[PDB]
Amino acid sequence: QYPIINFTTAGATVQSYTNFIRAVRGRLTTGADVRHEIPVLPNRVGLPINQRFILVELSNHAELSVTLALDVTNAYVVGYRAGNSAYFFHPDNQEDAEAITHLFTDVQNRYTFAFGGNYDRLEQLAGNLRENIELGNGPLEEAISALYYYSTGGTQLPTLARSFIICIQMISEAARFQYIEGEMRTRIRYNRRSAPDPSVITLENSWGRLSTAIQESNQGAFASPIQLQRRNGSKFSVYDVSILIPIIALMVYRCAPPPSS
Ligand SMILES: Nc1nc(=O)c2ncc(C(=O)NCc3cnn[nH]3)nc2[nH]1
Repeated sequence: QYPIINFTTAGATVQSYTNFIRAVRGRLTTGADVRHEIPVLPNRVGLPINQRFILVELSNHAELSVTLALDVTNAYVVGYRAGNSAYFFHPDNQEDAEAITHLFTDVQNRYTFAFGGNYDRLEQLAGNLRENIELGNGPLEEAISALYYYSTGGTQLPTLARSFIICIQMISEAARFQYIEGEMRTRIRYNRRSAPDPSVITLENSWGRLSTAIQESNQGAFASPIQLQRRNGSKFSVYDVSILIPIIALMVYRCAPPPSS
């Protein structure tokens, strides 16, 4: 049965959140596949169902808990459980539709949302963009409560979507990028919430293209440079994998690696 990582916003310190992110990366990647020192997530093709997900049990100071399911192939939050109900984002394809049946299997009340969980959708539903949604231990504490009270009608759909946007970035994006992990640690250290600045938003937006560029690179070198933003929104060209080693922690599997040469 699928591995669970626990995290609580109640204790929270930079140490406990680091321990949390590090254990999520640890269950996401196997160590089989590392390219230019960056781990690659498992290939979805031929990945057996018993290896497909991880679970992240989130608790909060209000004594509630909720369990998110992450897909190990892309680190995406696919769904969540709170007590007796589970909800899943609308699947992209038939294979994902079947795969999600293997989650939360004894829950009474299982629902699939009619909408997908990509940021663009969540952001319409929330009536707010990532750039205007504050992140930190307080947002997370409140996201946990919001997800936990959805089934009883207590949480409005825009707050639901906002709450996922919070969880996705604080968990899946932080697992993807050391840089994003460190942004969160800052928020937790000073106990202040704040919205992600362009340096975070551009990394999130670029994860898939960065993954492809790295895996397609010639000995590290990008065929086409990729534009990121710094905190003040200015351009930063990435020409090479080397500059990303302290920034990106995990990549999505695009292709088998070429023979080392
Ligand atoms: N539930 C969920 N979990 C995630 O971990 C996640 N990560 C990135 C994006 C996103 O829209 N990223 C940009 C993108 C662009 N095209 N597809 N995705 N959405 C997500 N949603």
